[PDB]
Amino acid sequence: PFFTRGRTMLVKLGLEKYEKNFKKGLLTDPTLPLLTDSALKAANIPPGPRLMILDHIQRDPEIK
Ligand SMILES: [Cl-]
Repeated sequence: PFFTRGRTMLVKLGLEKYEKNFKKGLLTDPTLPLLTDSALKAANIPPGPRLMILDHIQRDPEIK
């Protein structure tokens, strides 16, 4: 599976520690535009980082 775009976002946000969480929950690159707070919660990502991720998806034009 492709996790490279998700990695790029996390590095940009200083949240690379959650690469594992994405891989574990199968939050592959095609899921990036679809990410929800519930999905990230199921991936064991704490509240703060959830906000930064969901805000990045809403703003980055390179997120399909
Ligand atoms: Cl929580």
